[PDB]
Amino acid sequence: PPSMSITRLFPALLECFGIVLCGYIAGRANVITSTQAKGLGNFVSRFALPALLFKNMVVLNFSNVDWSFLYSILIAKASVFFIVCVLTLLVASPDSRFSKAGLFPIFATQSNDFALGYPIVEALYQTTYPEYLQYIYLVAPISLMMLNPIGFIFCEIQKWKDTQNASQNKIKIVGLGLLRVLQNPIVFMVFIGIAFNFILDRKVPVYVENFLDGLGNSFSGSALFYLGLTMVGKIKRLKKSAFVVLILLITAKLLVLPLLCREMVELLDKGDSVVNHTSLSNYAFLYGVFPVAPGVAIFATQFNMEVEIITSGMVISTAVSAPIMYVSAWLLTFPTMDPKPLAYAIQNVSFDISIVSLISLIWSLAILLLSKKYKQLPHMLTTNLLIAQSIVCAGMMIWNFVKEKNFVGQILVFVLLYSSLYSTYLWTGLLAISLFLLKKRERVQIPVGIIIISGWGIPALLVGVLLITGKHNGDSIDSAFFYGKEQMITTAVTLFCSILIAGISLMCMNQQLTRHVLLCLLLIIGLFANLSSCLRWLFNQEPGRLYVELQFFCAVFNFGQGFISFGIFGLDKHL
Amino acid sequence: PPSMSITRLFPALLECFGIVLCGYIAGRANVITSTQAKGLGNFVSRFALPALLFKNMVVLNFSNVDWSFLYSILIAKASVFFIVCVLTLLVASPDSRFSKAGLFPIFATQSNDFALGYPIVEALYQTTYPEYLQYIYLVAPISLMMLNPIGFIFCEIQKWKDTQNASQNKIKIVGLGLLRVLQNPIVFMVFIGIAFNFILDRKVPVYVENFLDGLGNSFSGSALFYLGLTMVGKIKRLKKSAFVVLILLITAKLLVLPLLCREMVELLDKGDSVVNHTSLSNYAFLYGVFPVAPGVAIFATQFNMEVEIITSGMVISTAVSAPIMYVSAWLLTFPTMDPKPLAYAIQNVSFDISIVSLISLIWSLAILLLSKKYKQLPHMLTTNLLIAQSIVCAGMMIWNFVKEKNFVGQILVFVLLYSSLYSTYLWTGLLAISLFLLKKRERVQIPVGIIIISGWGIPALLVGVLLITGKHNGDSIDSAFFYGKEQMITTAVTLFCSILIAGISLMCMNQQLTRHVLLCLLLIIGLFANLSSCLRWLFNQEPGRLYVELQFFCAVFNFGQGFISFGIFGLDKHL
Ligand SMILES: CC(C)CCC[C@@H](C)[C@H]1CC[C@H]2[C@@H]3CC=C4C[C@@H](OC(=O)CCC(=O)O)CC[C@]4(C)[C@H]3CC[C@]12C
Ligand SMILES: CC(C)CCC[C@@H](C)[C@H]1CC[C@H]2[C@@H]3CC=C4C[C@@H](OC(=O)CCC(=O)O)CC[C@]4(C)[C@H]3CC[C@]12C
Ligand SMILES: CC(C)CCC[C@@H](C)[C@H]1CC[C@H]2[C@@H]3CC=C4C[C@@H](OC(=O)CCC(=O)O)CC[C@]4(C)[C@H]3CC[C@]12C
Ligand SMILES: CC(C)CCC[C@@H](C)[C@H]1CC[C@H]2[C@@H]3CC=C4C[C@@H](OC(=O)CCC(=O)O)CC[C@]4(C)[C@H]3CC[C@]12C
Repeated sequence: PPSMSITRLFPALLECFGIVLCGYIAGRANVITSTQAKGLGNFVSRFALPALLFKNMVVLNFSNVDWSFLYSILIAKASVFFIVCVLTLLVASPDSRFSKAGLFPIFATQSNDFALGYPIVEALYQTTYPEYLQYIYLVAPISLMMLNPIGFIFCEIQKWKDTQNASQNKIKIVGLGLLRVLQNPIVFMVFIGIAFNFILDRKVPVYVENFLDGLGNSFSGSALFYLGLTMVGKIKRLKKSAFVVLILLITAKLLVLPLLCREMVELLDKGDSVVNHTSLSNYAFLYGVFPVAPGVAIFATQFNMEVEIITSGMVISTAVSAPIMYVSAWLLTFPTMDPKPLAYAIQNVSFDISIVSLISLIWSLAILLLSKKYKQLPHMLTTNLLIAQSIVCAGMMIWNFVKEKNFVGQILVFVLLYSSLYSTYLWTGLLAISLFLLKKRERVQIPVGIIIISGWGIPALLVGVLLITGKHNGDSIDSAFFYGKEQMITTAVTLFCSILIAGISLMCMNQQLTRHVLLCLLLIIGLFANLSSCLRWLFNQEPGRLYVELQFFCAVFNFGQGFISFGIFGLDKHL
Repeated sequence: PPSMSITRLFPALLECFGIVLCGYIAGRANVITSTQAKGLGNFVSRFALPALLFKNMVVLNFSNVDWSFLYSILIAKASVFFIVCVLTLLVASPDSRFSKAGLFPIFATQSNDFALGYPIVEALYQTTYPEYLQYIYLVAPISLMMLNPIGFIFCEIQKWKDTQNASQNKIKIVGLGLLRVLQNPIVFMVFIGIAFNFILDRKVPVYVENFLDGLGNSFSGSALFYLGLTMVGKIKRLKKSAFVVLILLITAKLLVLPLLCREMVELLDKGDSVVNHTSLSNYAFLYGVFPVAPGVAIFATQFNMEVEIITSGMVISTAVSAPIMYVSAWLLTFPTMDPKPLAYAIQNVSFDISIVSLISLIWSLAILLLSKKYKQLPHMLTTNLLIAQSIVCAGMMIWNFVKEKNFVGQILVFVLLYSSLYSTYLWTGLLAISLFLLKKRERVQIPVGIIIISGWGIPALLVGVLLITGKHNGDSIDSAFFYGKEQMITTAVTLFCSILIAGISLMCMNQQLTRHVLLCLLLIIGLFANLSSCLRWLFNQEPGRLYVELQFFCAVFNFGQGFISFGIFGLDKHL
C-alpha cells in the first residue's frame, strides 16, 4: 500500500515553512514589531490553539486509539528527556546545571506538534491513515503533562539553591512546577476537552462546532506566522561552548528522538499487522523530526533561563527540521515503490526542489545584483556561485522535460546541468579560497579573471572529459547516472577537490565576511554529505535500492543548495 | 427549492460574532493591548486577507459570473454613496463637510464582506447555490475601486481647501486618491489575482495552493478576532448631533442599502429564472446588511477624520448587523416553507436563541450576584429583570420539548413561560420607574417589596386571567398563540402598560445609572417592536403567513432580550 501520500509533503512543507518565512520577512521588515507580535501570539496560544485542542479532544474516539503507539512515543520522549537531563546534570557546572537540566530536556523533546506537526501529518496521512492525526492531540499534551513539570521543577530547584536554602519545602517546588504546567492552555484545554468528550458523547454541539472551527482553523497559519515573527533576531553570536551544546540539542531533537521513537514503536507496539506496523513506525520517526516548540523559547525568555541556546536552537531546529522531514519521509516511503515509479518520483522531487530553489535563487541573485554588492570581492564570487546554482536548478527543470525525449537535447542539457553542478562545487572551493586570500593576503591581489575562468572552465573541462571517456548510460532516467559509474567518479573527484580546497582555505583563514564564511561552511557540509553519499554509491557492488536512495541524497543537495544561498543572501538584512 | 440552508445561519452567526466577542473580551481584559492588537491586524490585513483574495481570484470562473447581479449590487452601493454623499454635502457645516462627505458615504457602503460576509454567505448558500460565494470577492474589491477613491478625493479636497488654496492641481488630488486606493491590499491583490487567473488558466499551482490555503483559512477567525479587539473603547460618549448622524448612517448601511440592493437586482438583472431571481434578490438583501468594514475605522483613526462617529458607528453597525442578518434571512426564507414545517422552524429558532440567551444570562446573573451589586437600587431591579429573562429562556427550552406532548405540562410550562415573559415587560417598566425615583425622588424611599411584588405578581395575575377568560388553542404549536387572540391581546396590553410606564419614567427622568438607562431604552425599543408586531397581528383579519412572521418578530425579542442584558451587564467592565 502507498502508506504516505508523499507527493503531498513538499506542498505541505512549502505551506508551513512559507508561512514561517512570511512571518520572518514581516518581522525583519518591521511590518510587525516585536511588541505587536505578542498580539498574534496571544491570539494563537490563548484563543486559536485552545479551541483547536478542545475541538479535536471532544471529537476523539478514545477506543479507536493505539495506546501502545502513544506509550512508545511518550517513552521515547521520556527517555530522551532522561538522557539529556542526566547528561546535562553530569556535564554542566554547579552554578547553572538545574536551569540547563530544566530546559535542555524540554528542548530535546517538546516538538512543535500543533503548528508544524499537524499540517505535515495531515498531508502525509489524512488519506492513507486518517487516524494518525489523533495522536498529535494525544502525544503532544500528554508529553507536556509528563515532562514540562519535571523541567519546571529543575528550574525552581535552581532558584531554591541560588537563594542559598539547604532545601525549600519539596511540596511547594513540585506543586508550583505542576501548577505552572496545568496553567498552560495546552494541558487544561485537553483536560476540559477530555471531560466534554465524555459529557457530550463526542457530539460537538452545532452551535459550538462552527465557533471552534473558526478559532481552530485560524491556528495553523497564525501560529506558523507567529513562529516566523519570533525567529527575528534570535540567532545571537554564540561561543563555541554554546554552539556545540546547540548542535548536540538539535541532534537530540531531530536525530536521536526520531530514531528512539521508531525503535520504541517497534519494541513496544507489537500487536498489529506488518503493513500497519511499518507505517506506524515510519510515522513515529517523522513525529520525532518536528522542530522544538516555540513554548520553550517563550518560557526561556520569560524565566530568563538559557535564552541564547534555547531561542537560537528553536530557530535552527525549525529550519533544519524542514529538510530532515523531507529527506526522512522520502527515505521511509522508498521501500514501498517499485524501481521505475521510484525513479520518476525522485526526478519529480528534483523538479519540485529545483522549481522553488530557482525562484529563491532568482530573488537572491536579483538582490545581490541590485544592491550592487556583486562588484566587490567576495560578493562577485558568491554571485557566480548563485549563477551556477541557478543554471543547476533551471537545468533540472529542463532535464525533467527532456529526460527520455531525445539524445541531442539530453546531451546539451546534461552538459548544462552537470557543468553548472560541478561549477557549484568548485565555486564553494574558490569562494572559500577568496575568503582566505581576503582575510590573510590583503596585500596580494586576487586574480578575478583566473578565478572566474577556473570556476566555469574547470567544470566544463570535467564535463567534456566525461562525454569523451564515458559510455552513454541512456537506459537511465536519472541525470545523476546518465554517464554511469564514471559520472559518479567525476562527481566524487570534483567534490573531493572542492572539499580539499574549501577545508584547506577555511582552516588557513581561521589561522559580509561572516555570511560568506557561513555559506562556505554550510555548502562544505553539503558537499561532504554528497561526497560520502557518492563514495558509498561507488563502493556498493551488491545491487539494491540503496543506489536510488543515495542518488536522492545527492539530488537534494544538488538542487536544494539554492536554499542555503537564499537563506544567507536572499534574506540578508543588509540588502 | 430550499434556496438558503437557513438552519446553518445561527451557528454561523455564533461563530462569527462569538469570535468577535472573544476578541472584545480579550481586549477589554487586556489579554491583548491595543499596541499588541496591531500585530494581529497587520497579519490579517497584509498576509491572511491578500492570500485569501489571490486564492479566490485565481480560482474564479469569470464566464460563470452573473454580471448583472454584480452591476446591480455595485449600482446599489454607488447610489447609497451618491445619496449619503450629496446629503452630507448639503446638511453639514463648511468647515468639515468634505471630510464628512468623504467618509460617511464610504461608511454607508463598505460592508465587512470578507470577515463577516463570507462565512455567513457560505453558511446560507454553499450547498444550495455555491456560486453566490464568488460575488463577495467580486463586489467588495470593485466597490472599493469605485467608491473608496471618491471618498479619499473628498478628504484631499478638505486638506487642499483648509490650507487656503483657491484650488490645487486636480490631477494630484485625483491621483493621490486613486494611488491610496490602489495601495489597499484588497485592490492590488485582486488585480494581481485576476492577472494570474488568466496566466494560470485558473489552476493554482500545487506548490502555492496549500500556502494560500494556510494563509487564507487563517483570515476568517483572525479578522473577526481583530475586529473584536478594535471595538474596545470605541463607543465614545457622543453628543446628540453625533448620535443622530450615527443612527442615520447605520440606517443607510443596514436598512436602505439592503433595500436598494434587492430593488436594483430586481430592476437590473431581468435575465433569469424565477427561483434563481428570487434567491438572488434575497442574497442581494443579505449582502447589504453586512456591517461597516473595519478599514473605514482604520482610515478614520489614522487620518484623524470623523473618528468618533465612524469608529463608534462601525462597532454599533457590527453588533446591530447580527440580529438584522438573522431576522432578514429568516423573513426572506419564510416564503419557501409550508406552514407546518415553518411553525416547527420558528420554534427551533426560538429554542436556539433561548439556549444561547440563557447561557449569556446565567453569566450575566452570576456576574451581578458575585459582584454583590445586586443589593443596590437600581441593581436589584435589573437582577429581577435578568431572572425573568432567564425563566423565559428556560421556559422556551422546556416548551420546545413539551410543545405537543401533554396538556398538564403544557399548561404549567405556558404559565411559567408567559408569566416570566410578561414579567420581563413589566420589569422594563418598573426598572425605568426606579431610575426616575432614584434620580429625581432621592428623599423618597423606593418600595422594594411593592416593586418586586408588582414585577412578579402582576404578570402571574395576567397569566391567571388569561387561563380563566380564554380557551386552550391546543391546535397551535406556538407558545405565542397557545391561548389564541386573547393571549396576543394580553401580551399587547402588557406591552402597552410597560411602554407607557417606561416612556413616562425615562421622560420624567430626563426632566451604574447610564448602563441601566441604556438597558431600559434598548428594551423599550424592542418592546415597541413587539407591541407594533402584536397590534399588527391583532388588526390583520385576512389570513396569511404574516401571522407567523409577526410571531417570529415577537419571539426574537422575547427570547433574544437576554443578549441586551448580556451586552450591558455581562460585559460591564466595572464587574
Ligand atoms: C530543500 C528541501 C529538502 C525542503 C524544503 C526546505 C524549505 C522548507 C527551507 C528552504 C529555505 C528555508 C528558509 C531559509 C532562511 C530562513 C531564515 C532563517 O533566519 C534565521 O535563522 C535567523 C534568525 C534571526 O533573524 O536571528 C530562519 C529560517 C528560514 C525562514 C528557512 C525556513 C525553511 C526553508 C523555507
Ligand atoms: C540543500 C537544502 C536541503 C538546504 C535547505 C536549507 C537548510 C539547510 C536550512 C537549515 C539551517 C538553515 C540556516 C540556519 C541559520 C541561519 C543564519 C541566518 O543568519 C543570521 O542569523 C545572521 C544574522 C542576521 O542575519 O541578522 C541566515 C540563514 C541561515 C544560514 C539558515 C538558512 C537555511 C538553512 C541553511
Ligand atoms: C439572537 C439573534 C437575533 C442573533 C444575534 C446573536 C449574536 C450574534 C449577538 C447577540 C449578542 C451580541 C453581542 C453583545 C455584546 C457585544 C459587546 C459590544 O461592545 C461594544 O459595542 C462596546 C465597545 C467599547 O468597548 O467601546 C460589541 C458587540 C457584541 C460583541 C455583540 C455582537 C453580536 C452578538 C454576539
Ligand atoms: C435583541 C436581540 C435579538 C439582539 C441582541 C443584540 C443587539 C440588540 C445589539 C445591537 C446594539 C448593541 C449595543 C450597542 C451599544 C452598546 C453600548 C456599549 O457601551 C460601552 O461599551 C460603553 C461603556 C463601557 O462599557 O466602557 C455596551 C454594549 C451595547 C449595549 C451593545 C450590546 C449589543 C446590542 C444591544
